[PDB]
Amino acid sequence: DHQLLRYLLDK
Amino acid sequence: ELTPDQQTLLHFIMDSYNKQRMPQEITNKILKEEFSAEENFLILTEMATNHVQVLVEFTKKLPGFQTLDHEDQIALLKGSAVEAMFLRSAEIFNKKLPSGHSDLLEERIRNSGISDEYITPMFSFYKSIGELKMTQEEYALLTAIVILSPDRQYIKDREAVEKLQEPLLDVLQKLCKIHQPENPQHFACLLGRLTELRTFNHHHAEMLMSWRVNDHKFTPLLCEIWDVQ
Ligand SMILES: CC(C)c1onc(-c2c(Cl)cccc2Cl)c1COc1ccc2cc(-c3cccc(C(=O)O)c3)sc2c1
Repeated sequence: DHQLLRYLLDK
Repeated sequence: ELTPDQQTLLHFIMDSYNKQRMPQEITNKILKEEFSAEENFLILTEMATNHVQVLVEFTKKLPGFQTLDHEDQIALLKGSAVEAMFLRSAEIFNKKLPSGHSDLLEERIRNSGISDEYITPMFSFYKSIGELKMTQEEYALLTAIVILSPDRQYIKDREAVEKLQEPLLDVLQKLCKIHQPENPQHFACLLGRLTELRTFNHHHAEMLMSWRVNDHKFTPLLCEIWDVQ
């Protein structure tokens, strides 16, 4: 879950 | 009186906080698009979903943020999202930032499907926080303090956050006693608003319900961060 937030952090 | 470790912390922060992240072509719509309830709402959704990205990229830059438990990093973002957004808009209305198109942003918020029950408090909040006549450093320090709030629900290590927050409060307090010796109650007032800010989390949950039962669309990103089922 929260793959969008995770994706922004790892970006 | 602003040591080295601080004159440096502040500068790293004013550095991030100042990056012009929101694209001009995007915020320009606040001024150029038609003024109607639907369009006002779509534009406000676009500003907010874009702002979520600016926050994350600002938060990532906050000292030691990337060293926190990945689960807490989410809890903090999800917890401060609304508050940080009220702080940013407040700055738009208070210090009339050009990229915000203050008066036109206000026209769109006052006609985007929000009940008078929330519009009134909302603007009352903006007026009194403006009366604090804060500086960009205070706004920035304030936002960083809100984002790093060990208070937020679901936090797993409420002490590693406090530890990351402490330095910021210190630099804010200092900056207050420094250029605001006139009255040693300024630090307290700013912190007071934090309490008033919290009040809008509830209000925002109701605003989302209203918008939702009225078939309004948000974004995958806003829905995740605000937990919109
Ligand atoms: C989904 C949407 C309809 C919504 O639902 N509730 C709220 C809300 C409202 Cl009314 C009031 C307070 C808080 C929320 Cl959360 C919102 C609007 O949220 C936002 C969020 C961020 C920004 C940044 C802006 C902005 C403009 C120009 C320049 C800049 C800049 O940083 O330079 C920023 S406008 C803007 C609008």
